[PDB]
Amino acid sequence: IQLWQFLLELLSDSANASCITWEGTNGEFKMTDPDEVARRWGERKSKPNMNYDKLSRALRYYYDKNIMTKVHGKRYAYKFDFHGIAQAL
Amino acid sequence: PTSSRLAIQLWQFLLELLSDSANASCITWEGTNGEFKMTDPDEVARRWGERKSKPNMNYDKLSRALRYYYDKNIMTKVHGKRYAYKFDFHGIAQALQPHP
DNA sequence: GACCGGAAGGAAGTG
DNA sequence: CACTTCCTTCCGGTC
Repeated sequence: IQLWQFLLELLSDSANASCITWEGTNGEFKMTDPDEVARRWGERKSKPNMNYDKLSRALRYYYDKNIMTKVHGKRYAYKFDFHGIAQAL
Repeated sequence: PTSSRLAIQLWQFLLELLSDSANASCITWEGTNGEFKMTDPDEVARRWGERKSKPNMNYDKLSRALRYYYDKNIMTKVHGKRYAYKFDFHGIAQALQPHP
């Protein structure tokens, strides 16, 4: 698996709710527990040595590669970008 | 701290410092709890700068690092006491010997 | 001004 | 490459 897919995969499970959620309707999501999620991006990826600090650094390589964007000024909230997302898929 | 790399991270560096009383003037232990105090934060910061060849380094910045260690359970703030922090060896353990 | 933790991104390391 | 690692840098907020 690769990170952008993993997150979608989790979002899909919107029986989760508490730990992650769609904000807007144009690809906008917000971990309402970036800890809970950072664990899961490790449990699955094989790394309990993994945290929000490392998690978000990779979503920043997702900026240059146009795979994802940051929602300017709402906390833990990010924008999915279909442009680069498909170009990988 | 010798175990650290016999066979460079700030927390190793702090241990490196805290292992030699000659450094007492800028940092020292407070108990056998793992608590330590920066007697001279600026002089510590300076020395972390010198090491990473980053000459603009300071306590503002260094302490942001230390703050990221809270999440990795590699240390904690001594609440109230100034420039005072506490190693926790449980997090160092998971760093040297990841046990899933 | 200490202490906090978001948010950015360099830069060498990993599989 | 696809992050991972560990910061360094800047920051507004709260005490």
